[PDB]
Amino acid sequence: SYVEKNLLSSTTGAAMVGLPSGGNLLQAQYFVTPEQFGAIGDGVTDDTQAILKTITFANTNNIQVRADKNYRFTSSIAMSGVRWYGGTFTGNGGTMISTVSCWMENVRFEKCYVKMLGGDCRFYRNIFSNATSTAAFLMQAMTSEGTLDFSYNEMYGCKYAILQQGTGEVMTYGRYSNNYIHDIKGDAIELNVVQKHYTEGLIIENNHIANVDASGQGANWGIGIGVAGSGPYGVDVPDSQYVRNFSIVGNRVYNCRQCLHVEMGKNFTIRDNEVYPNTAVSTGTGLTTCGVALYGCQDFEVDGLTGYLLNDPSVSTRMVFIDWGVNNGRYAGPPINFTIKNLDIPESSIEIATSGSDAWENSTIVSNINCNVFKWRGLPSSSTFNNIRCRSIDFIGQHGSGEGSGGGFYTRSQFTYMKWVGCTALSGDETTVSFAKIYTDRCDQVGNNFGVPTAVDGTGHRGPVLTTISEQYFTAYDEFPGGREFPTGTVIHCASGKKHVVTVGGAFFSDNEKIKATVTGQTYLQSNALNWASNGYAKAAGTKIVIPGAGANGGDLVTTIARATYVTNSLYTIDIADPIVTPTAENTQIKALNPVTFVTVN
Amino acid sequence: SYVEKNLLSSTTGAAMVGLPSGGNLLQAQYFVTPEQFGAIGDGVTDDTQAILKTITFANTNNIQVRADKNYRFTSSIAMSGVRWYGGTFTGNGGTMISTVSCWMENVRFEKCYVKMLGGDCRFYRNIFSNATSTAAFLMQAMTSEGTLDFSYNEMYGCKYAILQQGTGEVMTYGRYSNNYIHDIKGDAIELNVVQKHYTEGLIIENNHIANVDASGQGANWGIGIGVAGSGPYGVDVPDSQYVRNFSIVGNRVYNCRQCLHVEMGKNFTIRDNEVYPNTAVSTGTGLTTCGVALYGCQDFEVDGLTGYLLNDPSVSTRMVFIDWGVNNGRYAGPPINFTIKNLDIPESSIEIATSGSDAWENSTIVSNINCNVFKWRGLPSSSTFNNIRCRSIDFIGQHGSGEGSGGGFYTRSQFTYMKWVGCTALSGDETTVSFAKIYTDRCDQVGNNFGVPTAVDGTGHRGPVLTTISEQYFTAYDEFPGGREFPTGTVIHCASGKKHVVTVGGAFFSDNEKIKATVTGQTYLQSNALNWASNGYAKAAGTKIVIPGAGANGGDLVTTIARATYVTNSLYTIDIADPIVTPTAENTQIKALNPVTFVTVN
Amino acid sequence: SYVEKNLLSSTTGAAMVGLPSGGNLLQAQYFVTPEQFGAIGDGVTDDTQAILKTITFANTNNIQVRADKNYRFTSSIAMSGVRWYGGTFTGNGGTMISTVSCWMENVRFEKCYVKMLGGDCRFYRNIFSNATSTAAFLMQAMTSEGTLDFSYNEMYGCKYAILQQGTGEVMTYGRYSNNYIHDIKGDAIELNVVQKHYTEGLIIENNHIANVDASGQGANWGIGIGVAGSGPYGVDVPDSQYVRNFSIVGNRVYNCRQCLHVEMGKNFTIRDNEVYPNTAVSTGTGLTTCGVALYGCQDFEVDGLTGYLLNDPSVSTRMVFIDWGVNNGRYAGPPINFTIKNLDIPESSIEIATSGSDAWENSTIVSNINCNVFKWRGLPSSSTFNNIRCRSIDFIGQHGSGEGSGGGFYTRSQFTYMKWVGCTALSGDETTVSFAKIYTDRCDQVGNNFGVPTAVDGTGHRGPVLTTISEQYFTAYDEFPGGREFPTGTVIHCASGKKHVVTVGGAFFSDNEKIKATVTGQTYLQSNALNWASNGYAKAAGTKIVIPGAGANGGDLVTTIARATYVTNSLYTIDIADPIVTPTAENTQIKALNPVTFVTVN
Ligand SMILES: [Cl-]
Ligand SMILES: [Cl-]
Ligand SMILES: [Cl-]
Ligand SMILES: [Cl-]
Ligand SMILES: [Cl-]
Ligand SMILES: [Cl-]
Ligand SMILES: [Cl-]
Ligand SMILES: [Sr+2]
Ligand SMILES: [Sr+2]
Ligand SMILES: [Sr+2]
Ligand SMILES: [Sr+2]
Ligand SMILES: [Sr+2]
Ligand SMILES: [Sr+2]
Ligand SMILES: [Sr+2]
Ligand SMILES: [Sr+2]
Ligand SMILES: [Sr+2]
Ligand SMILES: [Sr+2]
Ligand SMILES: [Sr+2]
Ligand SMILES: [Sr+2]
Ligand SMILES: [Sr+2]
Ligand SMILES: [Sr+2]
Ligand SMILES: [Sr+2]
Ligand SMILES: [Sr+2]
Ligand SMILES: [Sr+2]
Ligand SMILES: [Sr+2]
Ligand SMILES: [Sr+2]
Repeated sequence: SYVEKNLLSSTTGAAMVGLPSGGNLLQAQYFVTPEQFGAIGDGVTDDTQAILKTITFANTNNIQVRADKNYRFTSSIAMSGVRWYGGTFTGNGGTMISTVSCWMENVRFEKCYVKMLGGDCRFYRNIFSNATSTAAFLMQAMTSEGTLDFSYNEMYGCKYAILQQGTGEVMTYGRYSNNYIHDIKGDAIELNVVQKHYTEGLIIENNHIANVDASGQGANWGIGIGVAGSGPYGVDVPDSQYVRNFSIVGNRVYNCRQCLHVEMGKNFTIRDNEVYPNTAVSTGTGLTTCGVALYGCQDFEVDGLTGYLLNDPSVSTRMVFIDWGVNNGRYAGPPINFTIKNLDIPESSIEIATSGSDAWENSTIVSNINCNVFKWRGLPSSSTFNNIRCRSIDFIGQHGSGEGSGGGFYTRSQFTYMKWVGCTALSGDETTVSFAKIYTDRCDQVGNNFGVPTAVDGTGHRGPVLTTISEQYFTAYDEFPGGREFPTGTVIHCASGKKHVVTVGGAFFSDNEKIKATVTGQTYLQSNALNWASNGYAKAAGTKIVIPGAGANGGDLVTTIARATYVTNSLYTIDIADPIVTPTAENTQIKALNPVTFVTVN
Repeated sequence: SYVEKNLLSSTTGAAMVGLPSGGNLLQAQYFVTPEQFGAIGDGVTDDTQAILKTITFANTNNIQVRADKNYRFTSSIAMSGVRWYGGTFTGNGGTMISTVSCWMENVRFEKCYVKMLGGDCRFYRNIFSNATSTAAFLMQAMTSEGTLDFSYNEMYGCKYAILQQGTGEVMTYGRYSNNYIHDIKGDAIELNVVQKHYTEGLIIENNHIANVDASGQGANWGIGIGVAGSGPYGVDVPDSQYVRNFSIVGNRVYNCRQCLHVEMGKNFTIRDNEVYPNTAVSTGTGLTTCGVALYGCQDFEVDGLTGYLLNDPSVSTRMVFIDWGVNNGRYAGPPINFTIKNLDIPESSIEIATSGSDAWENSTIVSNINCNVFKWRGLPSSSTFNNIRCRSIDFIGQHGSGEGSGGGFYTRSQFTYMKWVGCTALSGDETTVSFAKIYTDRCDQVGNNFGVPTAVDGTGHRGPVLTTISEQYFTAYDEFPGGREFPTGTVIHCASGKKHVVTVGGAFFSDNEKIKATVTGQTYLQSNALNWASNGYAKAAGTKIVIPGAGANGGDLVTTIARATYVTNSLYTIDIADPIVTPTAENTQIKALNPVTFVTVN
Repeated sequence: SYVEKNLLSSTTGAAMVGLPSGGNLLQAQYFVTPEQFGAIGDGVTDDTQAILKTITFANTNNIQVRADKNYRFTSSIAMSGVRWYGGTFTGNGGTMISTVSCWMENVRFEKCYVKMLGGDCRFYRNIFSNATSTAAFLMQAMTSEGTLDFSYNEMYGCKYAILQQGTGEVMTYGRYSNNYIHDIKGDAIELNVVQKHYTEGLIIENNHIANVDASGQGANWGIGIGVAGSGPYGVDVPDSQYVRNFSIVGNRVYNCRQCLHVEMGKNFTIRDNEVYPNTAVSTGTGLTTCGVALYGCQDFEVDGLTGYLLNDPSVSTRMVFIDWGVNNGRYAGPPINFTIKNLDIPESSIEIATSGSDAWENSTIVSNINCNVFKWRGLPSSSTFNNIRCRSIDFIGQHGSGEGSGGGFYTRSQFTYMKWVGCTALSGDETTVSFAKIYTDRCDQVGNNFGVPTAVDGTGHRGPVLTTISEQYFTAYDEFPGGREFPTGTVIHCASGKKHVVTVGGAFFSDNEKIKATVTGQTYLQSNALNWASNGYAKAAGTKIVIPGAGANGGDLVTTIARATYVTNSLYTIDIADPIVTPTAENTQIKALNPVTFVTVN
């Protein structure tokens, strides 16, 4: 009639306790807890053996674990098939918990790390804090094929946060999404030599990363998000060496030396990421500071990039860096077949080194850019440049040895195509472009604020020599419009029916031009002879001019007209973009940097 | 040998009950519940004191709370460090629960609100229903710095859903993602005067908002998603006044008066949002109806917008509104250094007011647009317009007082650049554009279906006067092609070697043109003299013409040719875009709106 | 003084057991479990009646269910208002669980399916495995209006994964996000005849789908993501027949016959999806292999597509397929008012069939494309084509019967506009385009590597006959530049003031051209007469030429110059793109495919 103590305390004693359902308390045990196997959970007492017994019971009986205290442990723990919800694991700093086919939510991994060994693992709403192991979440030498969803976790205070080394059985599919990774000393997400993995997709999306500083650490530590296939680099190496079909989308990477990195990737997309590189972090690791660094990649797109560098522009403005690989220091594996678009990074610069050959196609597309320096090396079989707004262009087509990565390695004698449409090189009043070695068979160019010169690599080798006419103008008057630079081939049609054809691109300044005396520091010039408010002796802003003897130590000053003709103090006046250095005397001549030659028909 | 009642009912009595693990029931208590502290949970009985005792025990012993009933409470509850899973809190309407460093999942907050006071707070899969407080989730006067993940929650029936006021300690990082907010009477997500916050990122992403109607509420209530820095507005005010580096991405805002709002923002992106504004909601609050409203912002991008307004187009079609700020009613802080792209809103209109000066750069980019009215005021130092498809253009460059926000405030005498490439202004058969006060030093334009006129602000002030030749044509015949509008400077090259140069843009209609009598309502005209199927007397659709006396009260009818020459009833025939109003008699003349002048060479 | 067994085992017996809080164990029962109602949970014993009793108790008492074992069940179970966390349900293969207003997390549905009947249902972090029912998650004939969040679930081994049939009460809002669906035999996400649904939004986002193979299954089985309104198709059918305002964003669809499908959709966006179609799966179901298939849709955008087909290109390269609908085999419902952009699919092809009329507007925009074949049928009222990089163009404007879907059905006599800007048709050395029946009133074209011919549909019907001059060149020399194709109307301006006007587009090859003998397989030609390294007898790569008698069976060989003039073996040499077939003897002539005619002025 009464309850016996030894029956109530037995392993079936809970069956003696009724519940509102009409069932009993034994039927309510849908979980176990570590404390039932001897765990103290005070974060100090060594609970390793209790955790091991909990895992064995959970595995043996296929029952989930619930926990809420803090289990100090001091040697490796191996979990397989476990569902674990809640609690904190506290290691010695870098103590390992391995997982095969485990599902873990709401857990904190303090001063320890998880190593995934395979199966379908799922990690949601966990915290990985203060690991002193190489990585806080490691995939390495998996013993069975895996899939992974690693989402809505927070990671901080560690070295590497997420690290994969591709040796062993493959991860066939993985999603790394919506994680918050911050204040770390290695890489945030690094998937290294994983070319055999992710046949059914690698997606790294909407992760928020902040403060990645590997200063004092080893070589190449400190990347934000990195994905790497396997060398050797080379234009014709097998597809199987590359990591393929992956996507890096919607991530935010703040205060990191090299925010996004791919090497030996193929058929991938880097889409709509926001990056803030900083030269001041990860000092000594050898990484090129930038937002996106791609080495030896093929068949890829970069679409959508915002941000700027946190350091002063005098240290670096490099944001996009696309380069050849290197095998034992020798350039190899030019980037080919790629599309770069929607880079809204006006403070920051783009540096691309590519190539082109008769032995393989390389088609490049660059579109919808807003950047600082646009620097380019290499001459693809076809290259298009559309709606690029930049502050300067530094461009060599078939670059040679000493002119950038892989210079001199490949040439293309067959049909080579280029297009420039709707681009703008402008920094205030200055149009600053440099083009060379563009050995094209056809180059379409229209709508730009500059001309693109093309060149011939041996007589006859690019067909008949032609100059594209990119500018034509109508004037109501007959005199040649003064003070304005026109490219070679420009045609001016007059209302009278006369026509001017520019045979040497440049601007017209009369031989009778005279200016007033100038003093050091002056940024305006005034006419002492000609009517600068006439069309024939006009002065257009943006035109490059030379003021004899006004530069350093009586050299010639090359500058740009900053403001077109105006009258002040009863004198025709222009502003210049650079100050007088050496004073000049009354009735000095000004002239064009590039003096025009034209012929007039009728 | 038997179990004593007073031992079993003691605080350690559960240790007497064995479980299958070999442990005991005391070791299975990984949580507490409010009912253990006296809560009834019937949604009616006042459970405030029980909740307070639960929170104290959870804090004191660092133990999570589990709950599943409905706890009525009637005064403020303050939580710190709590993990709470499940249950409903029911207040009096606007009763407060404050949280510092709390983690809450699967909770319903009914007729109450949560105020975050700091720490790392995390809110997932909760419901915030029927709050009558100002906000359902409030961040205000935090006492410690915070981070927030507020994701996959549902909010409805309230006034403001999410509201931050920036006074107090800062939120260093926050993610507001994948929430569902609907049927509210204030703003859905409003982060106000938060310029000091979010140094490590503000991300508002993939939220779905529906039915925001603040009718009858106070001024500026009813914004969908709003972010605000601090005034005063001004082009040169310190960066520290602006909310910076944030992103508003992938959100859907349906049936809201002003879907997305930023003021005093800098270095931000508004990307891939879908918006359905409605003039009929939030009546009386003073908000400008639109999808995106930006005031006094700098260094920003709007990229990717879809949707349309739910009201009739006769009320409004305004979708994108980018404007100066106002300080005590005076315009201040022009939007500068911005990029607007990928707006696929063909029914809806864009209104932008900007500026340009010698004292600072302003570079604007507008690209890849599909809209209704394109309305623009202001003359940046550089502005590019590319692949804009619109139904009309309403454009003033250096707008003066009375021509829009900040008109007359700033001018730029230095080099001013503009580009129009590949744009289309078309509404059926009509090309409707208006441009004025474009005081540019250089304007590149190509590939448009209209010409852009530029102007001179004082003789000589923009260099030699030139007309860009945007159209050249070849004809196999010598006669000037009739009935088609050509801009000034157009060149026609004939197979014979003759050339025509258009010195006054317009179309050719012979002085001998005669039409048949017309009646009111007629939308075709027929020739009574000339062969409209000849090239010299041709009739091109899209050309603007004048029919003397055919308009209202015998005024001239200005219309557009809707269909080029065809024969019906044995007569040359064209269609017109507007009906005859006043009948016209046989042998009335038709003429161009803009009569051409050209010269012929040879 | 002692505990009585019958009191402890009663429904209030738990109140006798004290807990650390000072409360009792009865107050800790925040849930029930199925085992408390007789469930065995061994995956074999029939637990149907126990599950039913659990659901009744949970409903009656409004209490959540916790579970962790495996409940075999054998007939339908109906849940309403239930919160269920954990456990596995195992059916007979296709046993049904219906849900109204249910919330389910961490559940596995094995060999069974869930049918949603309405209310606010929420499904997170579940597994749907090995269903043999038609669908694993079904929405059909709902009895109350619903909303759905179906997110972070995994589904595999089934026929259809997610299926909606729109009969019954409507889903007003649904989010299907971040699911992982793989290895299935029906569609992954199919929402069929849902035009009345989703008034407040349908969002299908960030789902990862792999291996959809409906081989041997019924007609149209095997779509990845499909959304369908209701027929009949037609340009003027009511808006209420269409599914509207939905979005398909950020999804990945791998190894599926037709990855994304819409029919009878309006005002929708298909944005930033990654697709890998495969002709080898879903054999026999009648689906057109492609990444995006749209039928009879209006007012839509496709923006952002990457991927390629997994089969060999010789089977198919079709990636984007936009077509008319069909009513009982008759074409109906042309796609109108659409924007296609940012397709980075260089290996794969685009096929679009549209139309244009006087009775309705159709404005199309195609921009920023990188594709293989660009195939187009139809003549909209306005169409723009910008920055399209392709390997060939197959284009008919006003296509007739036998020239594609709906050929001959509609024509537009009113103003018809077209624009081609900045496009490139190039495959190595070949520019391969075909255009016909472009009956435009105005066509702006600039910056392309090809000319677009326009046509006249009756004398006078498109205004005066004009040829747009797309290319003008300057030469320092007077002789006509040889060996290079120039379109009709091209103007060459010489430094001397002479001018050449091309009256018949083509290339110049002198009548005195002679080549050395050739043998079968040869891919170079050598001069036996003229100096190919002169400008007048030059040889430009990309130019099409004819070698008499060198083709199959002594026919003429039409080929392309692959490499411009070079000297080897002391002979002027060019390479050709196709090998000699029939040998040719010494002093055979080579000529242009398209011989130029030009006139010289002066
Ligand atoms: Cl190489
Ligand atoms: Cl560096
Ligand atoms: Cl101001
Ligand atoms: Cl309004
Ligand atoms: Cl139809
Ligand atoms: Cl097929
Ligand atoms: Cl001429
Ligand atoms: Sr598997
Ligand atoms: Sr698998
Ligand atoms: Sr911090
Ligand atoms: Sr290859
Ligand atoms: Sr690709
Ligand atoms: Sr300067
Ligand atoms: Sr912190
Ligand atoms: Sr922090
Ligand atoms: Sr509703
Ligand atoms: Sr500034
Ligand atoms: Sr920016
Ligand atoms: Sr009309
Ligand atoms: Sr409802
Ligand atoms: Sr509703
Ligand atoms: Sr598999
Ligand atoms: Sr319609
Ligand atoms: Sr639309
Ligand atoms: Sr985009
Ligand atoms: Sr070939």
